[PDB]
Amino acid sequence: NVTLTAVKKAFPDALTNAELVAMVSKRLSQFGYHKYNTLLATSLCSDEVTRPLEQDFGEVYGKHFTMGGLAGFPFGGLTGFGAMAGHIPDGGSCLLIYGSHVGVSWEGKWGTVARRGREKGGACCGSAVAAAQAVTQAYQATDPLDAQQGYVRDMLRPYAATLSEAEDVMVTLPVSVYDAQQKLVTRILDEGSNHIDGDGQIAVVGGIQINTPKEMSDFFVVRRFCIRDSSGNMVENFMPL
Amino acid sequence: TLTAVKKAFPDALTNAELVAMVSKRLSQFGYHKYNTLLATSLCSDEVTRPLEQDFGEVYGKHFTMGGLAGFPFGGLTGFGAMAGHIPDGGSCLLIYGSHVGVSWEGKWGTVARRGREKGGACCGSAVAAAQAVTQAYQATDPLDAQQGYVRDMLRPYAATLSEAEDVMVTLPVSVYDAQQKLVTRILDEGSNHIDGDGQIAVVGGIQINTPKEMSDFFVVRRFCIRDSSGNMVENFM
Ligand SMILES: [Zn+2]
Ligand SMILES: [Zn+2]
Repeated sequence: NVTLTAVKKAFPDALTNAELVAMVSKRLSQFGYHKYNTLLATSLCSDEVTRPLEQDFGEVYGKHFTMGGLAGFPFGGLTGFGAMAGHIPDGGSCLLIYGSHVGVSWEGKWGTVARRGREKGGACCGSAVAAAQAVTQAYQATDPLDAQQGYVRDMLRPYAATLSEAEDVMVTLPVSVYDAQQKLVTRILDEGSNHIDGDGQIAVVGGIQINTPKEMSDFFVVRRFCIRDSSGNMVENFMPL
Repeated sequence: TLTAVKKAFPDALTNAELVAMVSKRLSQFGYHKYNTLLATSLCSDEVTRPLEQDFGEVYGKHFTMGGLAGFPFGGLTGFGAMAGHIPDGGSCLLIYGSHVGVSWEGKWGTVARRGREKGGACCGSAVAAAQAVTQAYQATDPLDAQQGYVRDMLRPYAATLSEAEDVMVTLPVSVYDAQQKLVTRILDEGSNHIDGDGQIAVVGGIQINTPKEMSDFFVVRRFCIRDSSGNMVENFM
């Protein structure tokens, strides 16, 4: 269909949720990640359409720790990571799944997707799109109440030039949000490596979550898939797929 | 464990009791599965997930507003986003709360965790924030911003926490009070995003996390309905 063709034109390497979970769990099983000894953590957007990915991994690794917030940034931060690390089964490891997301419609249009019970779905990712509008308009001019969305604007500001010049800003936006996210994730992992001990590891899957209409499988574009030791050193890199 | 729970919180409900009671009441006000968006503000901690799953079985996939210690860190933008996802002519149901672990031995502030000899603190975030604000009291950047906000919101409770006979049973009550103030502010400020006959139903309280082979509990402190104007239409407490 139009939607699937659109998805694979923008991201030829995109996997279905089912393909992703099968691939990740199979690979990690060879490195001793099983259900009993793995704590799943996610950093995905607040938006309810991102839940299926959490459910799909949760079927394999159980109830997850949530690090995310608006646009999928790991707002739980250093304290959240340390808390999570203190929950890892003894002698076990963590698996962190993070990413931006974007909707694609029945017409193959990016930045929006039909939502249950609504005639108009609005923006997807709403947070990222609003932040994009704010930073690009500021550019083209060449308190916890709302603090998170403030941070999203802050982290997207370096991409303002990139966004304004983009052929399709709605495909470029989630790529930019992912790049901003992966930098923050790296920093948290570097700062929090003290919380992982001995042969404990952290496996990381990062990329772009693609939300399609409910009658269709969602997709995920993997950009990072690797394993880090307790010292913070990369031990395995599974990219490219 | 159960004795300890009812000792401190005599009105505690099991998760099952809670979901049955809430869904039964809201069905009388036209809340069903197709026309309700569920939103939660619960702690990041993986032990709070069962409550979301139990409500999720009734109302579907949920919007998350929460963060460390269960504070609605999604804030105004998060609420507005969520409101724009509500089924046409429908409503939202927001479930929020602090949480606390209680152990096999009936000790507050900790609960055995899957695969671990030692469970550590529960709520971890809240306990660490309580330590920081009490010690600072008794002395009469997104990287870690969220925990900074938890400390900020707990600071008014410093005296209460320092004078508590058991700070671990008192802490989730203070955190709930801090949360309910922020939730009310968000709902007041974001009232514009609810239109027409649309409503916001709110359930707030203290989530009690017990060992895995035991039902979790919830202490309801708030259960009410708000209209699109932000006025309270029903109070079930
Ligand atoms: Zn989003
Ligand atoms: Zn907690």
